[PDB]
Amino acid sequence: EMEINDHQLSVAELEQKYQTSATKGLSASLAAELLLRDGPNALRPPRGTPEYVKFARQLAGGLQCLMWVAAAICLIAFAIQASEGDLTTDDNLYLALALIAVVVVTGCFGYYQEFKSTNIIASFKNLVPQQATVIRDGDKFQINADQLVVGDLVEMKGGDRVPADIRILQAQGCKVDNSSLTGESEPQTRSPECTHESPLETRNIAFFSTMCLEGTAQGLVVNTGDRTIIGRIASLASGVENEKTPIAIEIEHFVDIIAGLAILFGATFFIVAMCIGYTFLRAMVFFMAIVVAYVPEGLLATVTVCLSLTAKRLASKNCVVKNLEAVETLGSTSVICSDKTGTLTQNRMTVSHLWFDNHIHSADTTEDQSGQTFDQSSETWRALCRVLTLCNRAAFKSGQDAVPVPKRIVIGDASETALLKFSELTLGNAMGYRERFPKVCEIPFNSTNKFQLSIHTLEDPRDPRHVLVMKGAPERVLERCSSILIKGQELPLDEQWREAFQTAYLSLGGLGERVLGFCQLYLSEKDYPPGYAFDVEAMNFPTSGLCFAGLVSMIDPPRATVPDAVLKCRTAGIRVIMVTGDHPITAKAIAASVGIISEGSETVEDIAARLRVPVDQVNRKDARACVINGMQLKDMDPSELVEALRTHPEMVFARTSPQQKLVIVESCQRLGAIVAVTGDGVNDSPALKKADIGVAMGIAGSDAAKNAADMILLDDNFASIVTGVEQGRLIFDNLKKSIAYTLTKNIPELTPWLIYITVSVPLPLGCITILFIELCTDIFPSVSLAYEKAESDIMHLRPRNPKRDRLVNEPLAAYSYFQIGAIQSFAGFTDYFTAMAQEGWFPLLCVGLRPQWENHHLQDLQDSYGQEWTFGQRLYQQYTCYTVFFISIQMCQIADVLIRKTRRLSAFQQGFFRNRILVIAIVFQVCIGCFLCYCPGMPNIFNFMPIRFQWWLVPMPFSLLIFVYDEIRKLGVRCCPGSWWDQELYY
Amino acid sequence: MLGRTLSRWVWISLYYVAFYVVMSGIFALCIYVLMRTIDPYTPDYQDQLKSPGVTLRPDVYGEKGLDISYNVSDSTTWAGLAHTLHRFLAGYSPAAQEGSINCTSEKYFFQESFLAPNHTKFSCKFTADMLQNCSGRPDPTFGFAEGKPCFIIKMNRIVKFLPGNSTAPRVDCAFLDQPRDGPPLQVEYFPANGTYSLHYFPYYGKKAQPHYSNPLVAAKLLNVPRNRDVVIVCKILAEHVSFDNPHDPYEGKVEFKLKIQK
Ligand SMILES: CCCCCCCC/C=C\CCCCCCCC(=O)OC[C@H](COP(=O)(O)OCC[N+](C)(C)C)OC(=O)CCCCCCC/C=C/CCCCCCCC
Ligand SMILES: CC(C)CCC[C@@H](C)[C@H]1CC[C@H]2[C@@H]3CC=C4C[C@@H](O)CC[C@]4(C)[C@H]3CC[C@]12C
Ligand SMILES: *[C@@H]1O[C@H](CO)[C@@H](O)[C@H](O)[C@H]1NC(C)=O
Ligand SMILES: *[C@@H]1O[C@H](CO)[C@@H](O)[C@H](O)[C@H]1NC(C)=O
Ligand SMILES: *[C@@H]1O[C@H](CO)[C@@H](O)[C@H](O)[C@H]1NC(C)=O
Ligand SMILES: *[C@@H]1O[C@H](CO)[C@@H](O)[C@H](O)[C@H]1NC(C)=O
Ligand SMILES: *[C@@H]1O[C@H](CO)[C@@H](O)[C@H](O)[C@H]1NC(C)=O
Ligand code: ALF
Ligand SMILES: [K+]
Ligand SMILES: [K+]
Ligand SMILES: [K+]
Ligand SMILES: [Mg+2]
Repeated sequence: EMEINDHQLSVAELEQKYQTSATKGLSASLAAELLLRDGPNALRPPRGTPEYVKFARQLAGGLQCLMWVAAAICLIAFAIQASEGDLTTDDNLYLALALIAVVVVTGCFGYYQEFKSTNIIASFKNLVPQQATVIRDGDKFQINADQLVVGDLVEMKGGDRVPADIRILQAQGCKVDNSSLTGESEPQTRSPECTHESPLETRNIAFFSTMCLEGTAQGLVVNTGDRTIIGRIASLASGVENEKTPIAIEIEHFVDIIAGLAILFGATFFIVAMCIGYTFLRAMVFFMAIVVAYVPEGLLATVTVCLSLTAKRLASKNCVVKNLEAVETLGSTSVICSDKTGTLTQNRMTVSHLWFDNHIHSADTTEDQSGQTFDQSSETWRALCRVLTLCNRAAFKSGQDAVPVPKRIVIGDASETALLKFSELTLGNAMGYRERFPKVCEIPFNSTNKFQLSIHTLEDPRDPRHVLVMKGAPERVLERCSSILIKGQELPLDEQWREAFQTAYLSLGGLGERVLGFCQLYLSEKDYPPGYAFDVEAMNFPTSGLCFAGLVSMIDPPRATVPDAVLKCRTAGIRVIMVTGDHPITAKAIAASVGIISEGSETVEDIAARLRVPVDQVNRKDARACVINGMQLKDMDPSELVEALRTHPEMVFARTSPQQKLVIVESCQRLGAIVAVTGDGVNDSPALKKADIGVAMGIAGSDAAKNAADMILLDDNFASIVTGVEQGRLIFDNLKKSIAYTLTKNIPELTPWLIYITVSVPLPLGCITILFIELCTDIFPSVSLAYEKAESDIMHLRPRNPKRDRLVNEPLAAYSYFQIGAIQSFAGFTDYFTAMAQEGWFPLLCVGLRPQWENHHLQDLQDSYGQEWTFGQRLYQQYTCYTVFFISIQMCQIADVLIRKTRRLSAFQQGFFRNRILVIAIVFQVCIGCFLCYCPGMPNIFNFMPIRFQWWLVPMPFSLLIFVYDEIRKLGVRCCPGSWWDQELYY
Repeated sequence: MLGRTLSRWVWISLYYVAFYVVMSGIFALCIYVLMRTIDPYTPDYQDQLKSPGVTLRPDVYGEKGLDISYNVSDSTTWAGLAHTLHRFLAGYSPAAQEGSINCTSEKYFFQESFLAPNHTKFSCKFTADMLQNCSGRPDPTFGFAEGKPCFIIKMNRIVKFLPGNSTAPRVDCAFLDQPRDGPPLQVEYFPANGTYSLHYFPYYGKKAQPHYSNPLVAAKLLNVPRNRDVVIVCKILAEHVSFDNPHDPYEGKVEFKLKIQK
């Protein structure tokens, strides 16, 4: 039913099938019944998951669930302790509130991370027309398109969209453009003749939401609503699984790693606390504290902020992303499936090659006129330019003087527009030149002539001679021609000249070009006076014995930056596949021109032609290039499709439907590859939705393509693709560095709790201090690492392996946690013991002191000097220990942010101060720490004490040790690139 | 062979062991240097010991704070408090004060040289009999049997802390909420007026004075109503002792709830 076979059926068979008539139409009652049974002729929008449901989903995950459990434990402990009258434990309630706030803020950041600002349904809704002329039991009337049913009479008034899938019954010069189906704006003739077996290629089928450019036609409704071709395209675009981006996958991977390690640590130390003697309440509080200390509370927010900064930097280069996760996926992309028309080409016919003086010239086709021109110093060239300027019917819109010539708005056909633009570019003023040469006679390209000819008058008033100019198909011109202009001389045509012309025509047409022949004949005033009545219907024009001027060919040329961008992408290890709805010859020519097919590469057909052998005997492995059209693609199984993809590294797909583009993209994705799709069309929208990264053009892109894509090229540069690949690789490396910096500090805040539990020293670090470290002091230094430059030439590297290469891997985690956090913990404990000993508590006395230290019924505890202490004084000393450990972590994190700038290069080589953002972040961190330490009231509000400068200075040697150790490790990695050192201590 | 082969595991484990041994050695060296820098007699800083804390005996504790309750008609509610006072004063018995010497200067006992045995400083002798009636020798109930309990009040010792020598530091006990119609608390002090002699200060440390004993003041509560929830605050009246600290209720003063049933 949905598949159209009605183009293959006769009119009577169609009438019997649809219970309708070609002339009368339906009856009102039966039309109403069919409308009731089928539904309206409208695209049904599939509603997606709501925003509140998505945001609630953002409040779940490993880290979110861990923080929720910790907050629940805090609330339970507070509630139990409140029942016993121990009201001095408001810290548990405050910590639970802080954890809830952290969860909510992280959920908000995650929602911002994946937010989409595109509504693809509206774009398809605007494509649907609202008027449809219908004939129901006679009495032709006009209604809305939604009230159309399968089998119904409709009139095709020119300038209106087709209101349904319609099989043409009668047509009178009707012409449409199937741009929403093919990506091509070329007008298509519609006639009641089945010219092809496929409904997408036949001439007797019109398609829903397609413009009728000119003419009138009548037809019978075949499909309505979602059963139409455009309805299926819209359903396919809307109904695609929202598969996770690579950055989302990596984030989930390291979140699972962190959650598993947190569960392990908390569980084993809960068991240890229970075993060595502790209440279940105390042990669960210990589990909460361990989870809070280990889990990075601001990691996801920092990742989102880094993505936002990269997005801002990308938007500074005319490249906007619909969601933040798109800023990375263009890096690590291994395959680019690219549209041709409007994406690689300019979507505008341009004069490319000329054949005059027995030589083929190449005209500059760049939109900025920056390419190399051809020779324009021949009398034959001047004659040919005069012919092509005079044989112009295209009109120019006034007021376009400042508009660049390629961007001008021209009223005329595509070929006429191209010829007039070429005349404007080469010759001074085409309209002026045509004005100085009035046309006494003119024969339009109406019909039955197959050429355009006009008779003009010489510009010079002293010459009453007339010049006749002719333009048409090359062979038609050749049979009319009798001589050829060579080097400004008229030479009679002979066998050699005819053979040369035929060879040039064949070679020029083999490059997917639209060749047109031009010729001229100088008339005489004796034959026709200047005031002669050149009646068009009088046949008075002789149109014989003309002189050939030359050949002009036109193509939709590539954009100026496209070849270099493709070359750079292929240098970066990315495979570029060309998928287009255009004809195979033009597709192969454009692929060769833009670099998708490299010089020297040959297809199986090319090899067969060169070796004068049938294609079946040619080995497929010899051909580096291959072109597959839609027929072969639909006949091909998935196994043969993947076999062809693996066999031919240079692949071009031509004359493909949107479904076939989707099939190619999914086939590439099923091979474990990150696939990028660049398109600017409604036919491109499903592939754009399916691709991991979908890129659309700004100006040339349609609304459906822009809504389906998650990256828009505002200026249509197509070098922004190279920019995005570079920036994605950069952000991957910088995210590695930032996550390492964030992770390294979780160990120096977890070790104090384990030591406190096991050896019963007074508590060295508090949960509030841990939260301050996580959320206030170190967020900016970690975010500032996103401005790091590339250490090497990342554009000469191959794309990363999605399975092998992870954002956070075992070397990174092991180094960051153990090697660095161990030094940070040693610094913190050295400072802790120093601060304790300066106040009278020696380390040996500190060992096992916790039960007496935290005893409220013990107000005269003696220190190492015999001085007796109250509980409040001991608590203030404990807050001093908190602040000392905090400052040690701060200094070690300054050293860490210094060493995280490079993964392989030296800090001296990359420059200490080249990252002004990093320097400002370090200064801000130090200032915030100083404010926290020395603001009045901090001891009672946040338990921060004014510490002495010696406790600022103690962790500095440890920070220096961190810097020196990382420098030595990187030096060894550089010096020995394939040793055990490089294998094991590189991340 | 998980992740890496067995030999690679050996090498990486050996590297981590060497790394952690080096780091532990660095930490031990830092601790050793710190302990060599530490002064064995005087602490480097006393930032948390600006004012001494005050405790008392007996120290039965409620959940909210110090709370003492007993019944004069029931001897079971008295034995614990009497035993606590006895075991506390056992350390102040004269057999335990042998290492100390008799002091009569009534002024700061400044010592700049180690003239006592063990190369130590001299410490002054405080015997339990200096608490006369509340010493427990003539009355073993410590006043709890007649409804006039004795409370021993001592201030925490701080090295080189001087409470002020214009007059000896004094203990003053009074009701926290002064009753309008009720008479004020009447307390008899042992020693007379409840003063700590100035020759017990300065405290020089555990190494310098291994036999140092905190001077004691016994507060005999005379005028206490029965079957009432009274609250008594005892503070130290010294020039350099401050009791105005909201965060530390035990600094320079001690507050307890008393309830004498009948
Ligand atoms: C998975 C791998 C884990 C590896 C962990 C490291 C294990 C080894 C680390 C430490 C072990 C003990 C090292 C002790 C070094 C002491 C050096 C020393 O000779 O000093 C002498 C002092 C005694 O002096 P005194 O009393 O005579 O002085 C009196 C003052 N005067 C002299 C002025 C009169 O001896 C002392 O203090 C002894 C007490 C020292 C304090 C130890 C308290 C335990 C705390 C441990 C926390 C460590 C956390 C590590 C975090 C690693 C993260 C991965
Ligand atoms: C070091 C002394 C004090 C204790 C020795 C304990 C041993 C058995 C422990 C402590 C440190 C541990 C290592 C710490 C880090 C790593 C890197 C990781 O990617 C694989 C496991 C590995 C290699 C661990 C293996 C087991 C290990 C060597
Ligand atoms: C004190 O003890 C007596 C018994 O010796 C008892 O009767 C009395 O109720 C107790 N005091 C109070 C008021 O609880
Ligand atoms: C310390 O001095 C005391 C004084 O009584 C003496 O009993 C003891 O033996 C001495 N100990 C040492 C080790 O000198
Ligand atoms: C304490 O004992 C002495 C000597 O027996 C006596 O004089 C004094 O009055 C007693 N004080 C009180 C109030 O019991
Ligand atoms: C108190 O001690 C100071 C020295 O700190 C001394 O000068 C002064 O005379 C002393 N006053 C009294 C009353 O003993
Ligand atoms: C302190 O006690 C003595 C008796 O030793 C007495 O003479 C003096 O007046 C008392 N001081 C005060 C302030 O009552
Ligand atoms: F513009 Al196309 F296939 F070439 F959509
Ligand atoms: K943490
Ligand atoms: K997509
Ligand atoms: K996708
Ligand atoms: Mg296109």
